[PDB]
Amino acid sequence: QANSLPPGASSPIFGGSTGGLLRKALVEEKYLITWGSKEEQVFEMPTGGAATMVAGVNGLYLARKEQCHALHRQLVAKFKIRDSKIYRVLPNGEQTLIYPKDG
Amino acid sequence: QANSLPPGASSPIFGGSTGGLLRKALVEEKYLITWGSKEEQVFEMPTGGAATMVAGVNGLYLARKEQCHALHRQLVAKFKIRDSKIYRVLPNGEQTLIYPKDG
Amino acid sequence: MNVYPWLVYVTTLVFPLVSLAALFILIERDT
Amino acid sequence: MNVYPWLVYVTTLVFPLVSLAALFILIERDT
Amino acid sequence: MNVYPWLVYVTTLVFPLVSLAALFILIERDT
Amino acid sequence: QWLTDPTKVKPIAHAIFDPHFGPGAVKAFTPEGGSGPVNIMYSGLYYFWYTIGIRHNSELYEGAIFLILLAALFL
Amino acid sequence: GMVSTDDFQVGTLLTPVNNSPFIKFFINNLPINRPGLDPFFRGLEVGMAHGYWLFGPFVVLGPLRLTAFRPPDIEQLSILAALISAIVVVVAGTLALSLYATVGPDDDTKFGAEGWSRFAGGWLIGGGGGALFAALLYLFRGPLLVMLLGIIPG
Amino acid sequence: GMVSTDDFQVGTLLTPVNNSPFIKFFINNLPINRPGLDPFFRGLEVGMAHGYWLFGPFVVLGPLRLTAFRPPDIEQLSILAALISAIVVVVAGTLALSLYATVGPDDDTKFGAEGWSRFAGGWLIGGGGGALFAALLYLFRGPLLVMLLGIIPG
Amino acid sequence: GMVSTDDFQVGTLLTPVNNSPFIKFFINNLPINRPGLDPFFRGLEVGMAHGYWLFGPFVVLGPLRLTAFRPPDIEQLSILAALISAIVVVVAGTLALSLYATVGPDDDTKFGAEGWSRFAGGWLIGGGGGALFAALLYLFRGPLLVMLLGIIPG
Amino acid sequence: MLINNFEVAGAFVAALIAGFFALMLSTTLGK
Amino acid sequence: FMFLISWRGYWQELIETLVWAHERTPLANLVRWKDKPVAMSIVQGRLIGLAHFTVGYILTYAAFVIASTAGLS
Ligand code: CLA
Ligand code: CLA
Ligand code: CLA
Ligand code: CLA
Ligand code: CLA
Ligand code: CLA
Ligand SMILES: CC1=C(/C=C/C(C)=C/C=C/C(C)=C/C=C/C=C(C)/C=C/C=C(C)/C=C/C2=C(C)C(=O)CCC2(C)C)C(C)(C)CCC1=O
Ligand SMILES: CC1=C(/C=C/C(C)=C/C=C/C(C)=C/C=C/C=C(C)/C=C/C=C(C)/C=C/C2=C(C)CCCC2(C)C)C(C)(C)CCC1
Ligand SMILES: CC1=C(/C=C/C(C)=C/C=CC(/C)=C/C=C/C=C(C)/C=C/C=C(C)/C=C/C2=C(C)CCCC2(C)C)C(C)(C)CCC1
Ligand SMILES: CC1=C(/C=C/C(C)=C/C=CC(/C)=C/C=C/C=C(C)/C=C/C=C(C)/C=C/C2=C(C)CCCC2(C)C)C(C)(C)CCC1
Ligand SMILES: CC1=C(/C=C/C(C)=C\C=C\C(C)=C\C=C\C=C(C)\C=C\C=C(C)/C=C/C2=C(C)CCCC2(C)C)C(C)(C)CCC1
Ligand SMILES: CC(C)=CCC/C(C)=C\CC/C(C)=C\CC/C(C)=C/CC1=C(C)C(=O)c2ccccc2C1=O
Repeated sequence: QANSLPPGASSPIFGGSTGGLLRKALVEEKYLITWGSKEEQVFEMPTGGAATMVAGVNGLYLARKEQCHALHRQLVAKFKIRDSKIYRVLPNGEQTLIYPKDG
Repeated sequence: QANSLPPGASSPIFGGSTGGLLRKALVEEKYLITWGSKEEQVFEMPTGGAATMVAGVNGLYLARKEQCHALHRQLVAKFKIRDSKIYRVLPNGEQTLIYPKDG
Repeated sequence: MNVYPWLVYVTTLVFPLVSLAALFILIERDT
Repeated sequence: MNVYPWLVYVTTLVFPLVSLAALFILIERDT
Repeated sequence: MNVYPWLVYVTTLVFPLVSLAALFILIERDT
Repeated sequence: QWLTDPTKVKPIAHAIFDPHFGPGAVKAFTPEGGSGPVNIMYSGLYYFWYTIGIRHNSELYEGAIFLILLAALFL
Repeated sequence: GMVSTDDFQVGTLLTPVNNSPFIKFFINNLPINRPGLDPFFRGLEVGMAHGYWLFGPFVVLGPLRLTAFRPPDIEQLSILAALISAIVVVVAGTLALSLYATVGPDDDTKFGAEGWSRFAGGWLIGGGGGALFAALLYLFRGPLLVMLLGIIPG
Repeated sequence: GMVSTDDFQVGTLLTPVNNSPFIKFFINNLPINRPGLDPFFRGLEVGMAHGYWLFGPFVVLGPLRLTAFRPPDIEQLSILAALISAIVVVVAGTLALSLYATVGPDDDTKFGAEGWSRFAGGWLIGGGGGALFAALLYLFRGPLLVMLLGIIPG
Repeated sequence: GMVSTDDFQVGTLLTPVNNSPFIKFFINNLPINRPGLDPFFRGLEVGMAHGYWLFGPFVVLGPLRLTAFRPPDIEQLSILAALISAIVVVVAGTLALSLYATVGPDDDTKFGAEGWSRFAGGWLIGGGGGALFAALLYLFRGPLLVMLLGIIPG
Repeated sequence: MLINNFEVAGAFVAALIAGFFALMLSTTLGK
Repeated sequence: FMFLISWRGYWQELIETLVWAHERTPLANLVRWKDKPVAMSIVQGRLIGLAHFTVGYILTYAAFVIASTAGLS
């Protein structure tokens, strides 16, 4: 609904925490990390807890870009996944690429 | 104004009663009977009282379909008029025929 | 002494100001 | 005596009318 | 004694809360 | 008080707080030696509680506690 | 001539109870029909009239009224009882008005649910104020209905 | 320097009575001009200030005031009379404000007729409340203007 | 089953404290969330509940309370002081709401600045009235908490 | 000897447990 | 000594839990801050600790040096 994924990305299985999005994600900005995994495996959330991601393309909305870039260094340092791309989602629905800005 | 006849039908001479229309005719539905008389003749109202129909096509607005049907059967049983057409009138002004359906 | 004082309060004090307010409505509202 | 009469006022007079108002809200609002 | 107690109530209790509300309006309203 | 004389003093159901009573009804539903208006019990519960061996208001109180918690268990 | 009907199919009779022009000026400038009023003010004025008269039957006819009671120490209890009685009747009317408002009104007023809730709020404040104002004038009707200046000295 | 005009056809002068920035901060944040306020609350705050000070001249200067009358037996009559006097002056102001509203206002407020009726309503409740509040603090000025704790025992 | 989230990214949990239907009925029909209500009536009902309970701690616990004080002549000063205390606490809450309103709110209510000023106004009148109504029932708790008819004669 | 207010308060604590369980049962019967 | 010993990031994380508690409390998330609650800054934590240390120092010694000398008799 208010946190809809782009088409092609499927949600990882997470049971919901209290450390996630707050009212800023509705009114100022939120962020989206989108990566590609070869299997289903278990990763620590940057906001607390653990989640399971599936094979294919996985997207996650976070309040904060350092939460996304901390998730990205976790995927590199544990699961060798380097195709995370980080978007800044505005509340009107605009999406801009902010990592990799080089490509 | 709010209760306007179709063009071609003239109002019968009635001094208006208290058995007639209520707020439902403003807000939900009302019903309209049009008949053809050859002369000016005196008929009982279904809502109480007596009225006089003039020569020509007479239209009358009633709250229920049974009031219109009882008026039509009284016109058959006393004054031999069998071309009454009973319509259902919505509050927006859309008109549909409900008696006779067959023709 | 036979007096109705509340009636003096009604029609000498309350009712004239009532009447001037009603006449103000009569002379200052269009249609 | 050993009476809590404020409780009699609450649960025999106030709380029934409270309850009928709440049930009126239950039976008269669309969804 | 030679005291104005109402003045103590104004300038030590009412007027500082007045002043903090006025500075709240000064520091929070945009333009 | 009813165990000391079961044949004279009448069983009492509960006491009355109705603000509509005048003075005649306040003294009418008050017994002799009582400090206010009560209902005289006509259901035989004192005779029940005597025959099943309740002798104190504290046993009646623990019966009340046990039935409230047994109701709480059934809900 | 006097019993006209203008819309003869609408079940109405335009009669001099209905169609006298001072009666139309009275009813159409009663607060609920008076043009240019927000529904809160209409509720406030309806409340003040109602809460002012509602004090009276409770203080003359209620359970504390008589000359055979205990001095006029009981009369303060009578005025207080009638005051609380009229405010709780206004509270019940407010509850009625806002149970009407909260369920979604469909009526000849152009009020919404929010407009009828404004009327309910004005009704409550006006009715409790009218009860309080009738209680204060009934604390004052001893000196009000005599020449109080005249029996006091100096 | 101090007196400019900034539209010299318009018959006004821009003067340090007119155009000093704290005077504009004061006047522009008096409740009739303070931004973000519904007209009812503007009326409410205007009423509370006015009805609070309106109790005073009636209690100090009215027909029941002196030290040569009957004890402080007349003092409760003085407080009640001044209370009723300030509420009826607020009622006359309400009548004035709502006769202004109901005949259709044209003014530099963006109030409607409905907005001025909200102002009239808030004026009445705030004014009678300010009268009642000034009466209660006038009843309390004995213990308020002394150290009350200290003469009472225990 | 009991702890779900719907939106797993938003930092919240759907829990029996949150998501059972009677708490959602209670909270969604507490006045600030009750549908079809103008903000003024919402603040009025919130004020009346609050100002009614706010009288209590000031009259039982305040500086004028004891049985070791001077008759129940100090009891009327206690009720009057507690009444003024609850009204000034409501005034401070009104100041809080209207300073929230006048700087321009961004919040999940769809009130404007004007809506929160309607809430502030309703809060003030309802709170002072709840204080006054709790004071009147506290004055009347003598005859309320006994059968008054019965000790009195005639 | 009758029952004092502390044991009536204990009975009200027990009735609050019963009232909570009744309030849960009535709402899940309402589903 | 609280501002002097305990420093910033504790209080910032604590205020983040308080921010979550306010935005998920019904009847109260409808009241919003205009300025975001953060912890006080590092220099501000030192300064508020110094100001309290200093105010307490001066009032403690002023109370002593007046009442011990006035209570000689
Ligand atoms: C369910 C049976 C029941 C019945 C018919 C009564 C009836 C009465 N009680 Mg009692 N009460 C009960 C249970 C009951 N009580 C229990 C279990 C307790 C211990 C917590 C009490 C505690 C109590 C006190 C302290 C007082 C009364 C008093 C009274 C009298 C006035 C009403 C009142 O305000 O009390 C209010 C009662 C409560 C707030 C708690 C009652 C809790 C019960 C169990 C709830 C009943 C739910 C019921 C079973 C569901 C039926 C639904 C049905 C309508 C479809 C009245 C004659 C007053 C009195 O003595 O009169 C002079 C009084 O002061 N009651
Ligand atoms: C209709 C029959 C009737 C009448 C006239 C009364 C009258 C009275 N009862 Mg009563 N009662 C009745 C039936 C009646 N009762 C019934 C059926 C019961 C149930 C068993 C009771 C149980 C009862 C109790 C327990 C008590 C009373 C008491 C009273 C007295 C005061 C109560 C009061 O102030 O109410 C309030 C009145 C109002 C809020 C308004 C009254 C209606 C107004 C005046 C109508 C106005 C219309 C207007 C003229 C026309 C519109 C004008 C417009 C077009 C301009 C009062 C004299 C009390 C008492 O002490 O007795 C002396 C008391 O404690 N009654
Ligand atoms: C004919 C003119 C006249 C007369 C005879 C009076 C007479 C009186 N006035 Mg008054 N007044 C007048 C005109 C007049 N006023 C005008 C033109 C204004 C400006 C609009 C005022 C504004 C005014 C205020 C603000 C007050 C009075 C008060 C009083 C009473 C003080 C004597 C007393 O009992 O000590 C008792 C002293 C007190 C009870 C004061 C206690 C401490 C107070 C409550 C602190 C808060 C006061 C603060 C300034 C108001 C809030 C400001 C707001 C912006 C936050 C007295 C009855 C006081 C009063 O009304 O008592 C209830 C008072 O507070 N007057
Ligand atoms: C202007 C001349 C004047 C003055 C000063 C008075 C004064 C008084 N008369 Mg009086 N009277 C007058 C003319 C006057 N009268 C006339 C022409 C008649 C008709 C024949 C009467 C007939 C009369 C009667 C029958 C009575 C009085 C009484 C009184 C006393 C109390 C009345 C009262 O409270 O009013 C209310 C006052 C107000 C509502 C507010 C007063 C105005 C305020 C203070 C102005 C404030 C402006 C402010 C300072 C500036 C703005 C400040 C802002 C910029 C910050 C009082 C001392 C009564 C009495 O008992 O005598 C002792 C009485 O019964 N008078
Ligand atoms: C928390 C500690 C505490 C407590 C319990 C008290 C308590 C009290 N003080 Mg106090 N005081 C304190 C700290 C405290 N003080 C401090 C730090 C100072 C500064 C040095 C003072 C200085 C002081 C002075 C000068 C005076 C008092 C006085 C009082 C008494 C009355 C004051 C009053 O009514 O307030 C009003 C209370 C309220 C407006 C509301 C109370 C809060 C409510 C009940 C919370 C309810 C929450 C609810 C249960 C949960 C939500 C329910 C919902 C989910 C359904 C009272 C017994 C007065 C006195 O006479 O002493 C006996 C007095 O004059 N105090
Ligand atoms: C870093 C320090 C800091 C600073 C300078 C501020 C400063 C400010 N805050 Mg913030 N805030 C902070 C941290 C801070 N806050 C934290 C850690 C939280 C929790 C996450 C909040 C959450 C918050 C909210 C929701 C709001 C503010 C608001 C404000 C502004 C007004 C202050 C106020 O409401 O009075 C508060 C007063 C107290 C906390 C004292 C409590 C005294 C008790 C309640 C007794 C008072 C009596 C009173 C009458 C209540 C009794 C009635 C009641 C029982 C119903 C102000 C500029 C408001 C705003 O933005 O204005 C538009 C606002 O809505 N703040
Ligand atoms: C905690 C605390 C205190 C206590 C303060 C309190 C708050 C004391 C408690 C006061 C109360 C009011 C307890 C409520 C008892 C209500 C009960 C048992 C209801 C039964 C309803 C029933 C069976 C329903 C049947 C129903 C079913 C199931 C349906 O399905 C639908 C129909 C129907 C609704 C009829 C004290 C101060 C005393 C002590 C200290 C302390 O800590
Ligand atoms: C301009 C200025 C000035 C002046 C000022 C003045 C003029 C003053 C004042 C003042 C005032 C004039 C104040 C006041 C006040 C008030 C108040 C504070 C009130 C109140 C109230 C209340 C609170 C009420 C309530 C209520 C209600 C409403 C309802 C019911 C009833 C009751 C009672 C509860 C000067 C130059 C000096 C300085 C500068 C500025
Ligand atoms: C139809 C008609 C008639 C009748 C009439 C009637 C029925 C009467 C009446 C009357 C009435 C029935 C009146 C009244 C009134 C009132 C008032 C005048 C009120 C008030 C009030 C107030 C002022 C309040 C205030 C307040 C508030 C609001 C808040 C706070 C508190 C207080 C208190 C402050 C006749 C036939 C004869 C003639 C013609 C017309
Ligand atoms: C949640 C809940 C709970 C709780 C509750 C509570 C918390 C309580 C309470 C309570 C309260 C807290 C109540 C209250 C109230 C009130 C009232 C009832 C009020 C009032 C008022 C009035 C009536 C006023 C009026 C007025 C005005 C406004 C104007 C002028 C003045 C006067 C005065 C007239 C429980 C768990 C138990 C159960 C379940 C639910
Ligand atoms: C309270 C009450 C009631 C109710 C009741 C019920 C409903 C119930 C119950 C019940 C009960 C109260 C019970 C009980 C019981 C007990 C028991 C049950 C015991 C014991 C013990 C033992 C020790 C055992 C042992 C053994 C075993 C282990 C097994 C078998 C064998 C032998 C012997 C070895 C009534 C209404 C009547 C009346 C009043 C109040
Ligand atoms: C406009 C205005 C000022 C209104 C008044 C606003 C209102 C209602 C109360 C005034 C604020 C109050 C009372 C507290 C907030 C201060 C706060 C964030 C303290 C936590 C904190 C502590 C305890 C430390 O030790 C510390 C050490 C080193 C660095 C940072 C910190 C730190 O952050």
